[PDB]
Amino acid sequence: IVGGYTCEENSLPYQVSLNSGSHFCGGSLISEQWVVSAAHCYKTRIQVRLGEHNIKVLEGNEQFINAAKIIRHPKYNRDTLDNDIMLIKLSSPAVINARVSTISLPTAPPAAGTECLISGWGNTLSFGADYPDELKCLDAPVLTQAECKASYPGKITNSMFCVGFLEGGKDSCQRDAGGPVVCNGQLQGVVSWGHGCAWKNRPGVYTKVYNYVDWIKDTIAANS
Amino acid sequence: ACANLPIVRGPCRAFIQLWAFDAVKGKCVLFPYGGCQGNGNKFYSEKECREYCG
Ligand SMILES: [Ca+2]
Repeated sequence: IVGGYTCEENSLPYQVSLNSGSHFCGGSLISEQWVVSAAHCYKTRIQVRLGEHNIKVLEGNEQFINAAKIIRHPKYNRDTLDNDIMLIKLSSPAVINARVSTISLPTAPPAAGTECLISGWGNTLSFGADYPDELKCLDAPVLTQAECKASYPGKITNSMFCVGFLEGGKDSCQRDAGGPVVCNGQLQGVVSWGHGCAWKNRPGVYTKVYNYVDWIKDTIAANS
Repeated sequence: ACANLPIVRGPCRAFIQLWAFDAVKGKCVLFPYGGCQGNGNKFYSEKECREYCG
């Protein structure tokens, strides 16, 4: 996350870190045994870490839980990035508590202008690299489809929307992929891609979670 | 075989660490792949990269 602030410890209890040895993507807890992330965060083996704040320090309250199933969207397209969403099933259920809890799936796409909250452990520079120890957060509006297409002519599919600031300076970034965009109590987006991070006219592009609501339901039902 | 490929991170925002040929330095190195739209200059191991490149 570039241009944001360190979250208050454990105030985003839905945020998870995916780890294969080190942290490499974000995700969102949506039920006790299921996490949403990005398809391109796929790896064969993944550990989900919940209740994290500082990913480098054992604080005693994290839950470390291996993924038992890792299911990319069956229509995820490697060429265009269409349908960049993935579900992970935990090998045993998360214990819900003040520090670890679920974020609700959305009931409508989000409107342009809506202020959202984006988070994770990605890079904090637009130029160079500085990867933070503690979870970062950023407040950012949803942009119109028009501004989003104009920013990335020809590349914005139906599964995608933009969130950020056209003047640049604030955006998600590498190692944030998979993490949540929450608007008014609901999970509206997944961190996907952009040209650079926080460059002017290059807002972050995010997968529209609302479009996958039935797929998520079905996939949970089919793997219980 | 690998002398004419750059190392491409791509636009995605994961950190999938991989191997690629660095043409200037002449060897296989670790690089941070963003997870999408790479080129053919990326491999899961040093071994796989050295074999494909020579
Ligand atoms: Ca920790």
